[PDB]
Amino acid sequence: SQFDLSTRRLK
Amino acid sequence: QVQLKQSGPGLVQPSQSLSITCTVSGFSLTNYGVHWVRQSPGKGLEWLGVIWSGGNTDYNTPFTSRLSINKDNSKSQVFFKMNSLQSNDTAIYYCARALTYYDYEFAYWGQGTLVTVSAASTKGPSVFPLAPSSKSTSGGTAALGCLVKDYFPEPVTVSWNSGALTSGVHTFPAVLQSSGLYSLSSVVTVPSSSLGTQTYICNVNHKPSNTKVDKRVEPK
Amino acid sequence: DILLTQSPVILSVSPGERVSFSCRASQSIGTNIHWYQQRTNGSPRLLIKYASESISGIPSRFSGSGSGTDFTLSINSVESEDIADYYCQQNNNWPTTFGAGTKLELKRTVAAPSVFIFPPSDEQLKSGTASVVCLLNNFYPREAKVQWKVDNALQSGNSQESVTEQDSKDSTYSLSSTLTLSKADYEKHKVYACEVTHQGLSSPVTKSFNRG
Repeated sequence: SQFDLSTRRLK
Repeated sequence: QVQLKQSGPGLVQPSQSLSITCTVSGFSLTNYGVHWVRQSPGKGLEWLGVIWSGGNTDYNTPFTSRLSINKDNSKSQVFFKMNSLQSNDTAIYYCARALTYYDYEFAYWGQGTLVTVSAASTKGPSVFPLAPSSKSTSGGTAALGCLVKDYFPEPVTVSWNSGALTSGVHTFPAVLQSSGLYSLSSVVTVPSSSLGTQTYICNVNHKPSNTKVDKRVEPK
Repeated sequence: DILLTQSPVILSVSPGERVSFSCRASQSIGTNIHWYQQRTNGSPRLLIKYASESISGIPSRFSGSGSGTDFTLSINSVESEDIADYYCQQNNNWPTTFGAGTKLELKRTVAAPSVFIFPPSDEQLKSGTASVVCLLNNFYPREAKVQWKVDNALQSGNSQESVTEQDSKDSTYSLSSTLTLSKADYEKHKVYACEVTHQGLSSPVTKSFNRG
């Protein structure tokens, strides 16, 4: 579970 | 309607301080507390603290010494400030309001503010057209877009025809180039028969550098 | 602090199916748990409060249950706009803490990409850099191969890919492959080809152009 700052979605 | 509207995204140098303004409407800061939450890649959603109707503050333990929250009731503004940022304080910061004055179920959120902690400089993007041709036209459908290149930091917003064009739009997630600068494309598919009649414009806005470009995209 | 564990990390289901998210707590928290939805580029949206109580404006297909340490958020019939991440929050103990989230992906029928290629603009060339963009539009599933060739020479390491999140209306992905070279290198070659491989294609699709 890594949160992506660009999309605001989990990877 | 209840709304929380935050100040814009930006760069912060390491060791320096972060400031965010949260302006509310549709309720009064004398009736409701306003909470601060962030969301980072490493630690996920993380409650930071709250300022209560009466001016009292609580800070989550690891932030007690580097966090201050303040407000101006009359102006409907809540002010967030955090000291001595390091790169892992890079996150989206949100302000939020609960259902009831004393609680923690967050029914209203600001739009979030992406804060980047880097030693680099802010750089606005160049915007280039991705022109529709026959090599981008199949069965009456043409594809066209904008290349949004060499900016820092995230984010940048892209819309089309001032918001009037939304269907068929894909704005790709930014990628980091070897230069340490971001690049993305935004595309849209349209009827090819409309290329002679309609104008197509990507509206690009890079808030951290205050760079606003409208790019017209024409068949070549 | 209370640790909240959400499992599994990723769920994948078909439209119309029922689906459950699990949230487990490191010690008992009664029913003091709230659930949130996060869509692409969005802020959290409150779905359920206190384990099971409904929220105004939230579709009836969302419900939750549980007490103590084991909690469940359910969607009785999943729709495409339910593509999102889902988080739990406890507030029985200070400070309030969140789980790490579960991702909800949607299955759909196979859809081949539509492929387009875009030569660099003369505007970009002026700056001394050439970007060649190859677009793969509205496909499923996400797996795809892009092979770049310039004058029959395989390009390697000089392109980057970006893939959108799943489209909330039709469940597809779109992909961009960008080949980047110096203006000098660009001017020294003629044929630029983007070759696409996907489960929905019965044959690799090539889109190309000659400079000028």
